[PDB]
Amino acid sequence: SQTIHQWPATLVQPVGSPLSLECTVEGTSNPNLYWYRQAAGRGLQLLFYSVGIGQISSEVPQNLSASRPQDRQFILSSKKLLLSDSGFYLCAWSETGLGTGELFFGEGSRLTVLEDLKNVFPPEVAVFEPSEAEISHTQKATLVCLATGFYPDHVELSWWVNGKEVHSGVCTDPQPLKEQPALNDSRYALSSRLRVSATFWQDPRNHFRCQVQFYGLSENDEWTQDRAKPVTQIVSAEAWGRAD
Amino acid sequence: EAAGIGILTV
Amino acid sequence: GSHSMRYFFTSVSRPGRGEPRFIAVGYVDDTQFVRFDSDAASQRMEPRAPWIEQEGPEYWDGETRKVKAHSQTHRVDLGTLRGYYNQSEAGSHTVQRMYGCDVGSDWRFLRGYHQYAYDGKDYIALKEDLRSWTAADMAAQTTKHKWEAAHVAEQLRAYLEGTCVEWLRRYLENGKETLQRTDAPKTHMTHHAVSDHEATLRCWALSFYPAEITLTWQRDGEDQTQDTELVETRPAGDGTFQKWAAVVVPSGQEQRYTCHVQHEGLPKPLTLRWEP
Amino acid sequence: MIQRTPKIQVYSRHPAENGKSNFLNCYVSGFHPSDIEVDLLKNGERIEKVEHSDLSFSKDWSFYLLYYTEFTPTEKDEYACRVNHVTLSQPKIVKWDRDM
Amino acid sequence: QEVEQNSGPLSVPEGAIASLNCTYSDRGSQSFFWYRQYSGKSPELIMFIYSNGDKEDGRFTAQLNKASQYVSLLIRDSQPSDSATYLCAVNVAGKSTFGDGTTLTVKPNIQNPDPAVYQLRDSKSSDKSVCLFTDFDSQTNVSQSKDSDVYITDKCVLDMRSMDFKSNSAVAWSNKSDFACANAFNNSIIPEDT
Repeated sequence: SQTIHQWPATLVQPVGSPLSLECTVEGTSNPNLYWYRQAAGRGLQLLFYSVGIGQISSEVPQNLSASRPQDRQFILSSKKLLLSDSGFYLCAWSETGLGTGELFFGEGSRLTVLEDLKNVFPPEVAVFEPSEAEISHTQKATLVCLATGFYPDHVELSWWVNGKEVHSGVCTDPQPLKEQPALNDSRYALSSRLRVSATFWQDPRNHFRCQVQFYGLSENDEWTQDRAKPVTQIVSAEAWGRAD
Repeated sequence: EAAGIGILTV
Repeated sequence: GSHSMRYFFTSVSRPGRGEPRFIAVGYVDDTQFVRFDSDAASQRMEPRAPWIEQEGPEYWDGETRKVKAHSQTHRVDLGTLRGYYNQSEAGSHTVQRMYGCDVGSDWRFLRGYHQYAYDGKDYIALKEDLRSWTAADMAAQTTKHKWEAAHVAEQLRAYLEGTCVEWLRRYLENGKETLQRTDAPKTHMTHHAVSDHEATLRCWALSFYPAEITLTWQRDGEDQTQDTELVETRPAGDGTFQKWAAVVVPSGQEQRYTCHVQHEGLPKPLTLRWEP
Repeated sequence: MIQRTPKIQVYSRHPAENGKSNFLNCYVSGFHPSDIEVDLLKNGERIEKVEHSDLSFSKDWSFYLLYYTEFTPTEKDEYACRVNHVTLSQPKIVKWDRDM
Repeated sequence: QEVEQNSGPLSVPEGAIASLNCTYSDRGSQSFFWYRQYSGKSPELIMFIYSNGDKEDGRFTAQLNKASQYVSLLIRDSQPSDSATYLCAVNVAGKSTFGDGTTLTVKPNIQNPDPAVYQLRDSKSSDKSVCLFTDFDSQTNVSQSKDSDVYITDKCVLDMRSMDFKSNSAVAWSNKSDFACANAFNNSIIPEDT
């Protein structure tokens, strides 16, 4: 954000990892700074608040610590995480004092604490190109992107055409689905549809690209499987236009 | 009950 | 009668040795019920009256947060103000804030107020009541424009006319055993001749609450007397207050002069004269 | 800026009884700035155990504190409050007087 | 318990007025808020309010009733992009305390539903296939499949499209033997070819 920035954005770590989140504010001074947390189901729980530099208050018994080494720099950290520590951590600031009280949040830091990294898998992506039925019935073409068999359950699907990202006419499922409802450590699938006009699709000069950003393991993160380390990566599938 | 609002810097 | 609750805040800079010292205190009528002091180990808003100790920790955690917040805004101000007044880093300066709300007998809202002062002088004050601000000088005018732009008056109004009054009622209700008490004054009178020829009568008033009281002198041919000496009302320490009026008169006649007392504790005005 | 010398009153809580317990109060008010040295005296000699109310102020922003100690009024003994403040050129002493 | 707000999900048809409520227990509270949170994003302030009465900004109206300890948000002429989770907040005790939030879904109004189930092939492989049920009306609601070995998704509405057209969609696929599309859960009259 212009006013406040937070990072990293997504974190997948093993139990026992040390944690570090950083928050930097800009556009004000001597701001009230807050670490909120949004756990199982929305609802922001306050974890720390700070009226000024070097002043930290913990609102609850906790496995985390915060610090404010500078006016507009705020940190949240853990020597070693517990499964309980998973959540969506939010940094926020409010005008010096007790004004209207409105808060300005950072983009947010999503943390997943896994018990066993063995279960982490990136997604496989496939783009399924439109059927000639809807094109000569609706006179509109729908490409369907499909990401599958990934775990944890967070990925960012986006469409690209001729190098530029496109929002135009897209619909990406709000949330993925378990492939094996039964299992607790099941892998997930998500779908997205980009819908263009018939004459836009049929032009073979247009380049379509489904791009899936997967957040996963860090490099240096301990790993022992035969397969390549399933780190944070982007997996994608392309397509081209067809006159016929 | 102290003021929870309307307290800004000069 | 009428009641009120006030909050007073004082911050004093100590350039070279620590952050500004901050002392906050709260009152209902003439009784203090809370305090906060940056130099205490506690770092919490503490209770200073029996009837307030009943409030749960959510209240204490809460008032503690707020007061820290006031404190922090004051630390910044001190800085800003050196700047507006082109003052050196060396000096010590004082910021003060006072706000509260009065109620009538009906326990309804009479008036609100919120004043601010720097180095002992009026800086800015919320009108009686309005959205309006009185600004002492070029510096205070800046603050005025800032606060108008941020609608600080509108926020304060919501508090003074809303929350402030309701929590005043809540406390008067809880601390009824103390705050609704009305202690009538005990009155004796002492005699001292000033090396003969003349003489003085001292009209004492002890053990009363609240502090507002009026004691006066008067004579045979006409009432009223401006040739009298009266000390400012003082606290006895036990929660009550003390005061007396003295008047100089001739050794002759003597009983000719009379002293009338007025206080809400007294149903009918007391009047005592001299007796051998 | 404004400085305000302090007003002083040195008095007993209850009407002084010779030999019985009581409190000696030294009420200082109307002063500004807040830093103020106050000592209660016994026979002109310092008294180590003295306490005081919280710093509060009045409509004119002037401060006031109540200094006190419990003392047993003896006969012919003199208690006084010693006060110093930037507004004073030297510490002002005020002798206590039963019924003053 | 301290700030109490009805969980979602509440449905409202596009164009209608959405109304959300929130109640707070602590009379200490001195200012009240509505934040909006889209899936994945952090919350974003729609409105705040600190005095009895109503406050309007665009299609949004806050209502505060300090007597009943009741805060409300109304959304005039609701749009699909208003679908989000709405967090009610109360500034009390020097911090902002939050309700668990209420989820809202604005169903789009499909002027003219042309429901049809087509199948698509993978660009890299003719073999791999998926079924796309689309252009159906919001009255229709897709349902999860049993003997789960044939994956089907919940509906998905096409954002800020253009052309004056907007449509619903749901995808189904499988890595099972016995290809083809044939689901007996909802809507008749749709035309699949071949």
